Amino acid sequence: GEIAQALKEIAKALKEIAWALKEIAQAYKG
Amino acid sequence: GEIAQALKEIAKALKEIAWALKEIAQAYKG
Amino acid sequence: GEIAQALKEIAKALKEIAWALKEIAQAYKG
Amino acid sequence: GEIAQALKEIAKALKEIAWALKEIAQAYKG
Amino acid sequence: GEIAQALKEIAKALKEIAWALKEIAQAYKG
Amino acid sequence: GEIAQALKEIAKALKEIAWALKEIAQAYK
Amino acid sequence: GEIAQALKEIAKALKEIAWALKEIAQAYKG
Repeated sequence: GEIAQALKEIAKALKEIAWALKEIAQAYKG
Repeated sequence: GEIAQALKEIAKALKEIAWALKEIAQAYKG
Repeated sequence: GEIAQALKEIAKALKEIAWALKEIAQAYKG
Repeated sequence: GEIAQALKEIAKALKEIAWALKEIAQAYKG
Repeated sequence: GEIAQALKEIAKALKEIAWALKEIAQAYKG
Repeated sequence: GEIAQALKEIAKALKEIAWALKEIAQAYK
Repeated sequence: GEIAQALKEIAKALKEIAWALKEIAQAYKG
């Protein structure tokens, strides 16, 4: 349903946040 | 529905957080 | 309805977090 | 409703996170 | 209700995140 | 109640985020 | 149900954020 689909979109966006945090860690190390 | 729409707005805001984190990564690289 | 409105308030608060992250990036850059 | 009230408490806590992030930006300045 | 109670626990956890971000700000200033 | 249980899992995951932020503060210290 | 499953996906994505923040802590220490 549409509520579950929207919640999956939230989960996808949170994974994008995780990735961006990894890019911060990598950037600091460089 | 309005609940699914509001959840999609939460997903969009989380994407904005990810992009802001990328700006921090880019700042650390400079 | 009140649930959808409250979810929109969460989305707004998340946009505030994105802005504060942009402030961190700017502060690091000088 | 109690669900909408609890969602509002989530939004208030997210604004606290935004403010704490602004404090990190102020620390970086500084 | 149990859903409202769980949502309150999420708000409490978000306040702990704000406090931890305070700790980062204070640690950077030290 | 599976929805309530999953929301409790969200709260637990958020507490893990708070702990990881304390680890960042400890790195600065 | 699918709503509960999507909420569990959100919890998993939050754990990924915690892991990424630990990568930042390790970077700051090094």
